[PDB]
Amino acid sequence: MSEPRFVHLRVHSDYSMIDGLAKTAPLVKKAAALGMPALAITDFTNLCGLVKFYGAGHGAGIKPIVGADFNVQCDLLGDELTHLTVLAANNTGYQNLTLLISKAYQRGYGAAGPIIDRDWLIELNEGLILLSGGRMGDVGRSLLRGNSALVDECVAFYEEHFPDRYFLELIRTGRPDEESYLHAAVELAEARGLPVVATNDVRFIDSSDFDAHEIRVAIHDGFTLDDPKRPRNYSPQQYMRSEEEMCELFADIPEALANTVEIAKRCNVTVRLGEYFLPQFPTGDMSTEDYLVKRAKEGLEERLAFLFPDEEERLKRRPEYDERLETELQVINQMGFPGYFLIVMEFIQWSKDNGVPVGPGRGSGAGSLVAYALKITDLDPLEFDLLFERFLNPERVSMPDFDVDFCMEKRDQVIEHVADMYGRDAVSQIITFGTMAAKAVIRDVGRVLGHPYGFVDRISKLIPPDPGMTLAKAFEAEPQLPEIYEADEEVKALIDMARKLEGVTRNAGKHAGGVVIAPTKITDFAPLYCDEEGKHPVTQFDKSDVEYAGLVKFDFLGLRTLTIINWALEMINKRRAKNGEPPLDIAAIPLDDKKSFDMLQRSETTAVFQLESRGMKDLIKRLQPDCFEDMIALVALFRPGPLQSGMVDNFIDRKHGREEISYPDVQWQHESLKPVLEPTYGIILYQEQVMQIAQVLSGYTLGGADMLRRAMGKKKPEEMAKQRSVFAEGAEKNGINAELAMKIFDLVEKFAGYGFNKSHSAAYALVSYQTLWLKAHYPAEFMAAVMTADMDNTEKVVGLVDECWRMGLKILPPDINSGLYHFHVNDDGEIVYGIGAIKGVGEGPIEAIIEARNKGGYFRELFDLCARTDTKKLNRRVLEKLIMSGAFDRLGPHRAALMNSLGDALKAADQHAKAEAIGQLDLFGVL
Amino acid sequence: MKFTVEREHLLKPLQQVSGPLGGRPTLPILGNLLLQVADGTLSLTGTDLEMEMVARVALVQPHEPGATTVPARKFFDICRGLPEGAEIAVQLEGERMLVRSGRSRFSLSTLPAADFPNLDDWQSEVEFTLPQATMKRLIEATQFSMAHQDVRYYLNGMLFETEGEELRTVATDGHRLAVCSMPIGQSLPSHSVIVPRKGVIELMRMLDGGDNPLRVQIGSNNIRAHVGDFIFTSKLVDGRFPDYRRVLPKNPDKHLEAGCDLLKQAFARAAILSNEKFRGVRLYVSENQLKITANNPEQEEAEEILDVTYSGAEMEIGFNVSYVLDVLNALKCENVRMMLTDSVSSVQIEDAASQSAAYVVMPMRL
Amino acid sequence: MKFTVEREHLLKPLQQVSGPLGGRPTLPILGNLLLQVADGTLSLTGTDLEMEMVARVALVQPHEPGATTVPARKFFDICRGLPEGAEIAVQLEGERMLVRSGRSRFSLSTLPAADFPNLDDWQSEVEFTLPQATMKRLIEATQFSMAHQDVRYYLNGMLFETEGEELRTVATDGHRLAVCSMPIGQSLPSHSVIVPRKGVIELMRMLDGGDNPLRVQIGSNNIRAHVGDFIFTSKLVDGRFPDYRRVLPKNPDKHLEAGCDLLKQAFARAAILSNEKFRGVRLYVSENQLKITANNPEQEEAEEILDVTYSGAEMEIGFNVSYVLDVLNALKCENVRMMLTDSVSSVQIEDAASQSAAYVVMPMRL
Amino acid sequence: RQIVLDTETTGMNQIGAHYEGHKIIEIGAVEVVNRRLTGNNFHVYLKPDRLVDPEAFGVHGIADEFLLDKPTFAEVADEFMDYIRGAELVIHNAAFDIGFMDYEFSLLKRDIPKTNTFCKVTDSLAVARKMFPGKRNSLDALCARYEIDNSKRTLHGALLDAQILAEVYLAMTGGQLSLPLAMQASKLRVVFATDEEIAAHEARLDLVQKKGGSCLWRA
DNA sequence: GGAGTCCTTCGTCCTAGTACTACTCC
DNA sequence: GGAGTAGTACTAGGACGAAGGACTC
Repeated sequence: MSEPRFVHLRVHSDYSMIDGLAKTAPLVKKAAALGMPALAITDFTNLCGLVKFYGAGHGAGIKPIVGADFNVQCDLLGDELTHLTVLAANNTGYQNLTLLISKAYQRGYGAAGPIIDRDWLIELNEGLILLSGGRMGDVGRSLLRGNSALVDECVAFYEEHFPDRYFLELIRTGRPDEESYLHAAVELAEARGLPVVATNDVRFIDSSDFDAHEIRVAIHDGFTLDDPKRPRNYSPQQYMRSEEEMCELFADIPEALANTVEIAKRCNVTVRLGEYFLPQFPTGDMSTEDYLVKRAKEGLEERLAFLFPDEEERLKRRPEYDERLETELQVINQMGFPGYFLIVMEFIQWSKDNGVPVGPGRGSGAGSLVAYALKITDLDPLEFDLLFERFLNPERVSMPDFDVDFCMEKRDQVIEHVADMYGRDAVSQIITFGTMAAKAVIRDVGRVLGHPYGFVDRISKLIPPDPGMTLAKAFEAEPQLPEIYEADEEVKALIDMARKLEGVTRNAGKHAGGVVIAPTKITDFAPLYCDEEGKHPVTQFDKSDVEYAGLVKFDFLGLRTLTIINWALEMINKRRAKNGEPPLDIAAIPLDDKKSFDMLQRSETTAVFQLESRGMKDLIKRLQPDCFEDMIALVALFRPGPLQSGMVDNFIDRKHGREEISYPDVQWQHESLKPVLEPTYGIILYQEQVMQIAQVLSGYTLGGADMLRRAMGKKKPEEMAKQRSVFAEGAEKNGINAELAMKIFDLVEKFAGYGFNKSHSAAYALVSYQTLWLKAHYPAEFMAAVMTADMDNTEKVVGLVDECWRMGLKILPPDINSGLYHFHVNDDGEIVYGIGAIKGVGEGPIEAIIEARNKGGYFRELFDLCARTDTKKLNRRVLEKLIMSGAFDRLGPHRAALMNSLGDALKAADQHAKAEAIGQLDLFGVL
Repeated sequence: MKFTVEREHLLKPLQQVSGPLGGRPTLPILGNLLLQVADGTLSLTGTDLEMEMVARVALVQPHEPGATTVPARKFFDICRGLPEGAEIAVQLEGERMLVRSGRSRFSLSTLPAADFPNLDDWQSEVEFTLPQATMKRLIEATQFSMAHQDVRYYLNGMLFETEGEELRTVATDGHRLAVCSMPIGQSLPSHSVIVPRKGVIELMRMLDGGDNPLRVQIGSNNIRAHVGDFIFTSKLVDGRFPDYRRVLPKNPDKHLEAGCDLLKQAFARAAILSNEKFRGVRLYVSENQLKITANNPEQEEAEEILDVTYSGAEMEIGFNVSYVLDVLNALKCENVRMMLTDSVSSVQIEDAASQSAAYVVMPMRL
Repeated sequence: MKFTVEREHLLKPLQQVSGPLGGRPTLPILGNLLLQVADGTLSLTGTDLEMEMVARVALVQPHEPGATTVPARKFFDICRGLPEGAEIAVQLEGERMLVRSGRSRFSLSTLPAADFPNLDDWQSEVEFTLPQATMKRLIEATQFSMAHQDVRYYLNGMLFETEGEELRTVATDGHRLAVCSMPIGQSLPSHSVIVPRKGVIELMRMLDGGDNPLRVQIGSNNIRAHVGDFIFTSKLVDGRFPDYRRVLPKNPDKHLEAGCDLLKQAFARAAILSNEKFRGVRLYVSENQLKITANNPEQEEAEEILDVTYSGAEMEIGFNVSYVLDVLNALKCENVRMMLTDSVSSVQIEDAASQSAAYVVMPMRL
Repeated sequence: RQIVLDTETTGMNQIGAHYEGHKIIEIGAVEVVNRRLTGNNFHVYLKPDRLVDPEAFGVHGIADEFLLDKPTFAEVADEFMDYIRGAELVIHNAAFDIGFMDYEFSLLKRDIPKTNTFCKVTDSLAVARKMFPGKRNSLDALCARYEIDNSKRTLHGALLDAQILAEVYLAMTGGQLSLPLAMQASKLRVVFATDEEIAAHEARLDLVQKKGGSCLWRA
């Protein structure tokens, strides 16, 4: 009628992962290029590209119609899995669909993926309209058997639960038994008075995409194209057929096309996106506001007694902090955040109560004195002129993101706390992905095309390391790519294929990157993904999408190294009773230690965080940083721009008096910029210096100052012109010369291009100083901890030892009997190998060994060892390495008698194990 | 080389010599046959370095001497498959040995005799002959107690103790020990020798039950056995064997006899409801009465009650049933006698009417 | 619930019912038997989830009806183990089955009847009797050609074809195919049902060869087979048995006759030196003569010359010796007739005395 | 009559043209007729026209100075052409040999079209890869797989591999063949969207149109 | 922009099932 | 000597552990 006579109601993107080929946007743009007004995307058990779908619908004037296709389990067909298409007509259906997906994953599944019981449609019912699944449906399969009674039993369920909302699916794609099914479906349709709908079961845009999709499937499944066992359920006719093509396919049943238009009108779901459903919580009978005010004033009292332990000084220095505190508090309260603050501060405190030092990341959160006051952060922001408005800007009415992270080791403990807090199902982890990037797609297509390991790896190692790498980029950057393409038929066939599959979605997404918090059940907002046992739920929307749909997130950051410090602190604080020393609080340290700076000026900063690069040690040597400010600077200094624009040499020279310091420039300086530019010797280095200069020189608000830095990033024509005027008359209003103000603005804007976030650098630099103090203040557990952290890396272990050696460290080989979990220092024995230090050995076997050593005494001999510990724990492979490492040297003086005796003794011991277990008294003496 | 021989002379030897040879040996020539013609004699030798087998067949038909080494398995299959009464003519021709019979003609690749490890000459130390039938008894009645793949390499075999005119046999796994000793009527040196499991398996195997004397020569580190023109040499195995007088129960005070078949059919039955891993039964014995109970984790249960001749106190003891079933099967007698000591020690069990053989099976902790 | 049966009434049933079991039966109740007592009728059950086996023994001694499901292997062995004329007394005590005989007592775990899977009732369409003997010969003679595990899972089994007065069986690998047609002595409606290999193995095992007729019923998706006291039920696999009329050789023009035993003996000998996997031996036929030759990878040659009845033109054809020995083993006769086409076609073989069976082994062209 | 061949040359170029600046040094070809090895070998050695590559030398041995007096491809051009014309050429690593073949053909300057126009060029490696996916399907691999010995052979060089290829060829194409097994006017219902459903539809399209600036349904 | 979290695929090792051979029973 | 059952050998399948390319802010 209006224009449209047909819309496609069966189409998947590559995000179905079991099938689909084209990405989401391209699918939508084709539909629109075809001049159709609507289009169903019915991916398999997910709505992963729904945000993209709705954004493309809006953009193109296209109405999105919501659906999915399924694998079902009904009692009528037994174990055979059949297909279902489920449409949500409204928001009742949307919620039913969200619950259905969740229910499938909660049940668990096999290699076939998650499956539903047909009778879950009893509960998951209202506002939904159904298609049979085609030839591969409940009804289709029963029809193809020709069991009319079975067919009648099956439909009867949908006549009960879905009157006028259950459809016959119609498919003419010329594939085996579609005509036999169609014959039987037409009989059924007339016999039962039923409505029918035609679709094209779309998997691709054009018939030439078929080959690529064939290979896509094969890659996922792990089978080869020409494997006879490989399912061939699909045809080249599964492309985006036009209106007219479908009109001719079904010119005998006009109502079938027309019923697509009708169904499309009935399908209207609103999911509102791009606007916050914020999380939150109460406390006492007190406001959330007032709870924060209280805990922050009183948290500030602890920090004030740490910072100024003379109470006279605390009183005189106090006003500054209270005024900063209330200024921040006013923005926080007037924007309506305090639930968020409270959750996170509780979380940080709870992890301190339990044995968890807290993960280093804060985004630019070091700009918040409130974060610091609440023990969210670790650094005094007023000491280093750190700015809250970089982190939450009051003059901007938008996203707060406070971007909180934590240490890996303790993730399950935190997941647990937040399930106790909110409800396990009201909390969710968020998907991150797999798509098929350049190296992967090469290797995967290569194996499918039957190559040996060596052939394909010879190709993939020529694809550059870089994160964003594509085949097109690879071929321009690396001359060997064009060359092997033209010289090798196997490489040509491979890259032709890889070109069609470049960037394509590969499968289920690894875990989270960070974990999300709803105010109710997470399923109130989206369906999730869960593991093989339907556990560990993760959201089907990724990080950007899930938060754009309104929910706050909590990151993993496993800069793990916290674990090192933690372990080294435990080991140091044991040395308490040995010589009555108080336990150490890394947060309580002095910032000026000379041993620390001596070692740093010597460039011996391996395992000192971010300063481990050879280049960065070269820079430290030239720079000779002698104060904490310089340590904050090292991350800002180690960048290609600043070094190779003369800025690094200026900075180094102005630091040592070999170039005079100006505020900021020789000509264009003013002494009012000195407090802002002091820490950097008159060089404009930081984003927050930009902001301080606008406040002090030209009377900007801190939030208007942050808006200028943002505008300097974008570099737009009109934009600047206005701020350039505000900046002129603001300086004029403070009596500062206009030409000086503008000439300094030009320098600010030049250096704003490189300008790094000081609050983000400082939060991380604190952790570097911690690793620096710890290293020097005791190069003695630290080393052990370094090695523990990077147990995996053989190269680094070797490096670390060479560092030990050079230091006057060093260093003993293992002992199975005496060793602790990892490296340990007896007083005299500077160092003993950890057990975990052995390369091949798993964690389980290391514990096994030590466990046996615990229950028994120290292991006396080879034999003694074998008898106590079965082969399950310590494999022969394992045992071999142990001897070769020399953990055994004490027992087996000859590295080689015991090697020969191994196998026999192992078997002997077990024969012994089984004798113990059974059964049984033995006979004679012994050997 | 050229000769012709009669299927019938060669068939039983071929079976004797092939049958222990492992499908795929570690050193290929171990799968090949040493063939030697000298005089009117073909000597066949199959070995695995542990045991050595020589067979002779007299050549009445035209011949030319020489030696070769051909694949054992395939040669034996060829000869087994030959037609009834076949007189086969074989000839060395270049690098192939040609095998003829009737109109069938075969051609096998060949390794030279010179490549084959000639194992060592030794001088005989103790010498004797005995009926084939005694030897077979001695071995059959006892072989079931050996280990499989024991670290105590001297258990993987059978201990022979020779003193005066008696030979005694023993093999054991530390849970049961099995003895038979019988008078052989020849004065021997005093010496004990442990022969390897596979050696004893094959010696038993070739003991055609019949008339032929069996004559054996032992050296210090090898043993040789003659029956007819099958001539056997093996190395011996060394270790310092444990004392059978500590394994024999000291003075078993309590005595129990019962009908062997009834006993055995009942234990076969109790065995079915024993745990597969432990093979456990519990024995309750009281004056003139005997009770078997077993169990499994599945809590399936068996009970037998039987009347036995028993004088002594009640006693409770559990065993691994496999260990006793194995002795009851080897014991091919009608009546059995048990002489018991206590729950923590050896038990004596024996043919009520013979005492040539001795069995102790160790009890279990259930 | 109680019954009393004599061991000897239960023995052959029990043995037969225990055959289908070994699958590591995963659904635990499959390791057990279904006992149904109702009336004075004890029913026996063996199932492998795909088929079902029923036996009745009459109960002459005191009984009480009811049902339970006891562990199969273990119960079979207990009963097989008991002496002849043993009084077996079964009785349900709540959640356990008690078995008493004499002085022995057993208490077994019991799972309820209602957990045991039941395959559905169906209705009969074709019904017939025949001597066991005929079904025995039929299966034994041809079973060797069935696939074990193939992609074409329907060939894990056999075409049953009834038509007029003929029973006609055929089975195939996709390499060789065996065919038999027999008169069955009753007018039969046309039906086809495809029974799994395990099915035919079990059917083989239930034939004692005796004179009780076998009577089978065939439904839409099932079959039931009655011999004497036992009743067999299996369900069928979906369909599409490929067309045997297509594979038949189209006028094999050469006629070749030779003694089955001689022929089989020569194949066995020649086979020792063929390709280990595919058993390739080569055949040269000429007037009155047959030369067999084969290759093995090590360049060795086994070769037979033989006296062969043959009229026709000279041609060469070699194929897999294992398959041809299998047919010579199924050919329980002195002489063979081979009818040929060429080196690249399917083949016909018959016994010179029975056209009852038809065989095809394919060539390889080397 | 079918021809088994693999032609060994003065080493290979891995990069660019694998045939550029290279020429033929040895031809080792075995003749197979009716799947029997006749022994009618054309096995010849050629003019290098260049240096033998150090790698090629180690592969099967052949010295440069040995192929100097030997005749050129021009002296056996028609000889070799008639030997392979109208027959089966299945070769290992076809890109290599074909590259050389057509190269020599163009060098004759007799406008003789490429070998693939009068001879059947088939790669054996492709077929083996198809048959045994994920297994090494090189000639030596398949040789060992079908129990063919290429180690205890007096024949060294091209003739070795030609022989082996012939055996492999026959093995794959003799493995075993198949039992070719069997291979109007009516009702039904139109479901009209109700007034409620129409209103939801209208509201949904309103959103599309108001926010995005078009509605294709009303265009 | 770097590194860690992420799984998945490749290689190795052990365990379980199936087949064949050899011994004991019929 | 042949048939039936046990024992041994070989094959098949699954799990574990070390490696690698990738997508997170």
